[PDB]
Amino acid sequence: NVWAKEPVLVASFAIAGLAVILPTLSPYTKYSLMINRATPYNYPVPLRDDGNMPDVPSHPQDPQGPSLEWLKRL
Amino acid sequence: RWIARTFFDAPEKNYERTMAILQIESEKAELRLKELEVRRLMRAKGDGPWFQYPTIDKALIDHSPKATPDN
Repeated sequence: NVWAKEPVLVASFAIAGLAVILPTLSPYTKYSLMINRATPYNYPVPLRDDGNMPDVPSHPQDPQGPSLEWLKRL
Repeated sequence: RWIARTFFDAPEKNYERTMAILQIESEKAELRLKELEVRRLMRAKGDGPWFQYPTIDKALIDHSPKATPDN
């Protein structure tokens, strides 16, 4: 067949086809987006006191806010 | 009399035709001069909806907390 004619080209098409297809089916792409989003470059600014939100915690030790944990939890 | 009866038109018919036709084209001439005066003042001052060349659309101007405090 084609494996004996030009083998390195067929190997390149195969690894290229898995490079196209394979990033869809993966258990790690949503993890990639979370890791990439949750790194703060600029300053997380404070904001005005109350619209009586059950969010936006007043202390950086208070666990009432959205934090990351899956860095340490593999 | 037969020639005037079977072929021609009354002076009433033609006379009222002339009068109606002058009414029509007097409206046309007055609208045309008013058009060019509106156009010249609207180009001069710019208050009207015709000559408005598109400036910046401000919807893309998105104020937000930046990196540097003094913007």
